[PDB]
Amino acid sequence: MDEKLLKTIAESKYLVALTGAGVSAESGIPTFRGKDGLWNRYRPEELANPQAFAKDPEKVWKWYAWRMEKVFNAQPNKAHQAFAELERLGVLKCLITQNVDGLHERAGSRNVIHLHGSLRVVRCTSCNNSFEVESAPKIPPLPKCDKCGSLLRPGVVWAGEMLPPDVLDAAMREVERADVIIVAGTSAVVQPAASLPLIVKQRGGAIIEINPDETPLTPIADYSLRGKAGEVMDELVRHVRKALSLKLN
Amino acid sequence: MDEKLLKTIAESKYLVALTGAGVSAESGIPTFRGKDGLWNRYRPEELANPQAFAKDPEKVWKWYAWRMEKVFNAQPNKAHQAFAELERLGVLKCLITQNVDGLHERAGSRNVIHLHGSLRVVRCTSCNNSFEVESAPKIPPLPKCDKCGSLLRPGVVWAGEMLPPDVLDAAMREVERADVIIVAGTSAVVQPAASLPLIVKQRGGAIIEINPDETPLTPIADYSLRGKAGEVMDELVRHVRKALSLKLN
Ligand SMILES: CC(=O)O[C@@H]1[C@H](O)[C@@H](COP(=O)(O)OP(=O)(O)OC[C@H]2O[C@@H](n3cnc4c(N)ncnc43)[C@H](O)[C@@H]2O)O[C@@H]1O
Ligand SMILES: CC(=O)O[C@@H]1[C@H](O)[C@@H](COP(=O)(O)OP(=O)(O)OC[C@H]2O[C@@H](n3cnc4c(N)ncnc43)[C@H](O)[C@@H]2O)O[C@@H]1O
Ligand SMILES: [Zn+2]
Ligand SMILES: [Zn+2]
Repeated sequence: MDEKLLKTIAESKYLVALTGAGVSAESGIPTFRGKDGLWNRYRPEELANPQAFAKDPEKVWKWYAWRMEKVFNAQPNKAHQAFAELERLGVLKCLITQNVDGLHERAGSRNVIHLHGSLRVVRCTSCNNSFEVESAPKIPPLPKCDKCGSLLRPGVVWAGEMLPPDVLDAAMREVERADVIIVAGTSAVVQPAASLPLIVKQRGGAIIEINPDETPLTPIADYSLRGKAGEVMDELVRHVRKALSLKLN
Repeated sequence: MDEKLLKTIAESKYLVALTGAGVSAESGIPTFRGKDGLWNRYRPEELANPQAFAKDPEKVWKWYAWRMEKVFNAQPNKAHQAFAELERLGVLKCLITQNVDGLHERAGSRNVIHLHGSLRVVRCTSCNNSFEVESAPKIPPLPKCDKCGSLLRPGVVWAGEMLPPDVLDAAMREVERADVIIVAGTSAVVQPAASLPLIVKQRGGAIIEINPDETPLTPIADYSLRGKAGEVMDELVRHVRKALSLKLN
């Protein structure tokens, strides 16, 4: 919490944010690399594989239905709320997220780019069908397609796969027009997201990183808040609404 | 703070609110009875008079022109913000305001009964014509009328006049269901509005009054928060958002 930090956020011309699983952790959703991620002694990187779904669809789907039921009952925590607020007040123009939970929209956020897909999405492993669901499917019985009849999968992006074309470009646009970016709850490793903030930094724009841990992005972000996105973001937006009251209006 | 108050708000089955000009002060819009209310030494009550209008329509329109000029440029404050926030959260079911400015909707409120008219509206004194301006009117020239050509007026309500159409019945229905009503920045002196809360109260409902001063409503309010609606409404809407995360879900 600094005057310059605030002045920066306050005077943004096109401020954007990039969120990761860390931002939802206080909502009870396990991160991807934290100890809270171990599911049956499995690391997330061992199930979100395109091969793992092939080696054994049963196990992977159990993991997803399990995650789904959790995200579908979870409540958007303070951090989510703060970003939703920062967009209402007009400061934040766009929110880029790697999370697949709809915890941001549940806070109210309008302009949201889902780089890695959504859990509400279930597309086909055979045809071109895809739909949104409301509940987690009791997994014991493997999900089949209501059309061409075949195997269904989580409408999310796995490693080695490729994120929706249009989506990355829309993001490439936001950060290519942004002057300031808030990077919260992400480990600064998985690409091509990690590279997004570096873009702003290249064009001169400013970076604000919110993370309890030091990350390979820290060493270059203009400012670096050491805490949980819940507190930081909330206490932050609180001072932003105050700073927002100055000049012409 | 007080947890009992919070519980009441958080657990309310149908909460509604009655606001007054006290909720638009911190936006720079004077109240009806405050020291800031005077205009050319005239008092509001003695100018927003249907008689005072016929007696000298040029002065009264000059006054309204001046007021609109302010409102059509004024920005919504924390109280405005907060009432809109509590509506998105699903707690505030309806907001009944006596304010003729349009700040509540601006902040984002959706369900708003405008008890006393609108400065955004101009209806004719004879024909049944009535439009909605978006900018202040040039005062030297009195308004026309693309219908019968008679004098035009602000679409508001003056003393001794009737309230807009189904308005009173609407608010009458709201408070006849309301288990909790928040009454912010109104002097609880002018009828029939000052009665709406009494309705709730004689039904075993809870009245949370918010006003820097003591009013004829104060001694019957279950909670009397003596402070500016800007700060009181902000702190309160925050506690509630959080506390709104307990039990079963
Ligand atoms: C497969 C898939 O859907 O894709 C995922 C995921 O989108 C992507 C990146 O992972 P991501 O960086 O978002 O998750 P990670 O598990 O890689 O990183 C989460 C970050 O959150 C931080 N963190 C934990 N609790 C926090 C809190 N309360 N507030 C703020 N930060 C906290 C933590 O220190 C860490 O850097 O790779 C994965 O491949
Ligand atoms: C004709 C017309 O325009 O109609 C009006 C108006 O709608 C109605 C009632 O007036 P109303 O009660 O709404 O305005 P009033 O001017 O009568 O009262 C405003 C109240 O707001 C309180 N107040 C002042 N500043 C405040 C702040 N920053 N936060 C919270 N409260 C503050 C103050 O103490 C006072 O009781 O009568 C008038 O006839
Ligand atoms: Zn299919
Ligand atoms: Zn007319």
